Amino acid sequence: APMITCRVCQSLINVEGKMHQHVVKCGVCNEATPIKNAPPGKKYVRCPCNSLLIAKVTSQRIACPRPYCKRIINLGPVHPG
Ligand SMILES: [Zn+2]
Ligand SMILES: [Zn+2]
Repeated sequence: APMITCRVCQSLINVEGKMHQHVVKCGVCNEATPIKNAPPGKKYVRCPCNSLLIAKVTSQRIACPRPYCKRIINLGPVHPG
């Protein structure tokens, strides 16, 4: 089996028949790992809660949506003021 490593828990994910997907689900931790680049103008962001998020490449901050999380993610440094 073609296998990719889950980016969250490092379990092996069997990707037979799934290489056409953008992401694959890990059955162990129930999180998604990206298999392709985010679509153009987007980037994949991993929340500290382990949720895989999509952001625009122009986004400076994204909020996680998971109800238990709602974390703010700083996708870059800022300047003072
Ligand atoms: Zn996993
Ligand atoms: Zn989160």
